Amino acid sequence: MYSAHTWPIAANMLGFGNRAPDGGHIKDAPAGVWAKQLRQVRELGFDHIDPTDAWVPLAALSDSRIEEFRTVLADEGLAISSISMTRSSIVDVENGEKNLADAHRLIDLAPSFGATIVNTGFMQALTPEQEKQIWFWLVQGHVDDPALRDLAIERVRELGDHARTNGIQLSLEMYEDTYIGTPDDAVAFIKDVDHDAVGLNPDLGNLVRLHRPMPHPSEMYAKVLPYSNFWHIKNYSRDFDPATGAYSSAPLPLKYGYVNYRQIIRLALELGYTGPFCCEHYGSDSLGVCAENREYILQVLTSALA
Amino acid sequence: MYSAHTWPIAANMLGFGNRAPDGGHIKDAPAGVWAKQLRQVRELGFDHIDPTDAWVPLAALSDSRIEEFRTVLADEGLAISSISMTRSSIVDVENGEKNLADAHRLIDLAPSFGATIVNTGFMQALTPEQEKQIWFWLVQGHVDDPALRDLAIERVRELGDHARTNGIQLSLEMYEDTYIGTPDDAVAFIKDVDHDAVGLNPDLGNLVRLHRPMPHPSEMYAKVLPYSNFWHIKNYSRDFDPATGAYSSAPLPLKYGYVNYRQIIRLALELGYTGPFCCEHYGSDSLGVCAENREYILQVLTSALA
Amino acid sequence: MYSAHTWPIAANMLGFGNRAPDGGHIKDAPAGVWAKQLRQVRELGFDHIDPTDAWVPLAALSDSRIEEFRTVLADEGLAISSISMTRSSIVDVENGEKNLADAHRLIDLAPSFGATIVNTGFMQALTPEQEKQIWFWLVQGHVDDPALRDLAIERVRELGDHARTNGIQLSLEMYEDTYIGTPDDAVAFIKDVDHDAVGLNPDLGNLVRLHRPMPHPSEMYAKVLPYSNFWHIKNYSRDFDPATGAYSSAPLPLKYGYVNYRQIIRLALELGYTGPFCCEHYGSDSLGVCAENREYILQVLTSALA
Ligand SMILES: [Mg+2]
Ligand SMILES: [Mg+2]
Ligand SMILES: [Mg+2]
Repeated sequence: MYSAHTWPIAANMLGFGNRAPDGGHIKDAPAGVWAKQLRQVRELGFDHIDPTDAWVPLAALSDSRIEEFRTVLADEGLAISSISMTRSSIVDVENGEKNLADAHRLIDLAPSFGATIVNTGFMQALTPEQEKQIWFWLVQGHVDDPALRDLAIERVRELGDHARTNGIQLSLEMYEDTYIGTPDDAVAFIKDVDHDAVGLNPDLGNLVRLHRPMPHPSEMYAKVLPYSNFWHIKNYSRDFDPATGAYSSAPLPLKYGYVNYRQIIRLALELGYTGPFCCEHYGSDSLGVCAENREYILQVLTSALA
Repeated sequence: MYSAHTWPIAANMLGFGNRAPDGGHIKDAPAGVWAKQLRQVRELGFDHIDPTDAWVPLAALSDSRIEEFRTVLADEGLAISSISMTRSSIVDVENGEKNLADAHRLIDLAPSFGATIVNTGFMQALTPEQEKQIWFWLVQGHVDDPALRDLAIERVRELGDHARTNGIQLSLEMYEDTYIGTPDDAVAFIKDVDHDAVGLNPDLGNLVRLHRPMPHPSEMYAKVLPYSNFWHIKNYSRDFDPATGAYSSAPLPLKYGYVNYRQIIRLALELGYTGPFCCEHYGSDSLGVCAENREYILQVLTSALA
Repeated sequence: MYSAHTWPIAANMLGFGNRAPDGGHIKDAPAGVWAKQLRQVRELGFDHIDPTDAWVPLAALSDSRIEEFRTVLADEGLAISSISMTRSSIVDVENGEKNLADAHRLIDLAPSFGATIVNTGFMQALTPEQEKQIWFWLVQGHVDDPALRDLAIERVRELGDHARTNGIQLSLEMYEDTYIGTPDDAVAFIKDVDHDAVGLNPDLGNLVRLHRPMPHPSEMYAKVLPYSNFWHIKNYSRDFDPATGAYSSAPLPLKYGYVNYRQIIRLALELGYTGPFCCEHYGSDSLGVCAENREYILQVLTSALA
């Protein structure tokens, strides 16, 4: 596997969004604008990023703009270890075929950067009601259509074939209200896919934040880590008040939230986990917390691998 | 403007209160007692303080005691960048005229320390019911009297004239249940004041903590930052449980709470903000969290100004 | 007293539990297994540990296994400053006499390690319903039997006699729903015990986390610190929503929770507190947060003792 100091721990770029400081789309911005965003990430200690598809859209750039991007990525001291598609489901009713095609494009781009994972999930656009809430997860939004599960499996396998040929893997991001929205459902889904270049991304912070019953993360992670090839890793406080029935959660650094990631990262290692990490953190100071989380993971790994 | 390393980031002294370790009033204490309190602040890395009016009452000291204070302030490696009056409203029914007179005294004292802001707000004493709560903001206390708004504007302008003559500015601290207790109300108030030596202090942590509907801080800060000349800067987690209607909040470091202060400080800069900062943090380890917050702001500024 | 840099600040070992990585009991593990657990603690900066009775059971080991343990403790750069029995009440109906005997054994072992405290409390096993909750403290579990208070006092005194003879002291851990589950009850209990080698352990985080009315920690600590000889020191956010009646709490570093431990540690010192500290933190990254808490305490002490 990697050693602690070379294990990729990527900054997820979704917090930058896709608007340029001048008001247009980031896809059209001069490379120097991209460079200043990347610089903020390097300043906080990262070696790796995950550009997502919610920042500079690599699948959409011309080949010459890809090379402009490649130059500033290197100049700013960074590399891409994974590419995570966000709210771009391959079974979106309107855009699923486009999203599938973009996923294939990202599988071809990934090896050129040295990236080893393309990640997809079944989350879709936030609904208007979700956008009004203090956090989007406070109300249910998109719920996967049961009639499209077989299509989802077919398209996952198609992507996995391409990934395998390119020497990389596809990862499937666990997310609420989707085909892979509970530990048992995720396990059954990855077993049904039956593809040696596809694995889970156990982004269980997505579940721990929810105001609904949830098994303890120790139990959930033990189920899904054996099938995991990539890891969006974030934490939340979690609380409940039996007398009222109120739940609460707050995004927090890995060290401070409800999951014990010292125990869980060590468990992952024990279970043979070898995939890259990706620090995500919706809300709060997303980038600043991700940077603390990277340092945290590096200490945990250093101790566990010594 | 300032550079990142010279931008004043003051420790607010209100957490020391006004009781001396021996049991009397801090106003009567030997200068060495003041020195040991100041030393705790310097030990945590600050260059600047804001004494408030809730610690050593500078407006009340004799001139010779002011010089005693000035000596220990320098000896302990600190300087005053702003002076923030607390629960000392210039339209308090009993003490408003005294508070106005004290504000004028502070405007005369400020330049001697190199301070560039005197800050006033419309908060008043906590009520007995507020004092019984886990946090004072859990119940409504003082609510400004509509019949005194014109008097408030008149007295603000009077202070602003004095500030202008002294080469400094007055700032108006946003605080719930006052004339400047919502973004729109604060904007309308500063426009009505119509004075080029008066500005807002967008202490929006005061609002984010409240168990009531509140616009997202991105939206609120965008409205008020164009009018801001000083900044009490603090954060809170913020959560809500739709099924019960319960709200919750907890004081936290800037990096960890609901506001994204990386984005918001950069926005402020983009909007031409140049005033000093003041780290405030009611509850918890107020001084310790303020010290982390200062280091946080310095990193954000360093990156944004590089 | 101690100086800041020699004041013992122990890592509580209960978060390791008593299962060995291979699946058996830690009591049977090779010393090298113990060494790797101890190493994680030293890596995070500790000089001292409190083994508890929930990790390697020192009272149960043979004398030759004690010496095996002693060797790896030294090899890994650590020492024992206190031994805290957990859910091992000396008035447990089934196991009280065994627990009493084990407490005596620990009083004989403690001086050999240089430890100055053996700590006992009246908490008992978590109930099945407690084990199902998001946190055990969300539902009431064991409640002490009033008819056994006199027996408890008798057995405390018996332990205190032994402690005194051995040049150490017994501490009594405050914990909800026990004889010492409120400040007033703890004070009355320690006064009734009337023993100069017994004192309180004011683990008031145990109370601050609870979803019930609670006096402010300033008030509670002022009552119990005069009687305290040892200190399990942890923090929680604490919040309440009057409109719904919902409470919430989350384990957090000392610096970030509801108690102001800068003020409270300084108060302790003022009140003559001289006992060792023990960093405990149930849930979250227990060890990682304890390590930050140790650094925190060392800064507070350094400033207060300078
Ligand atoms: Mg994710
Ligand atoms: Mg303020
Ligand atoms: Mg304890």
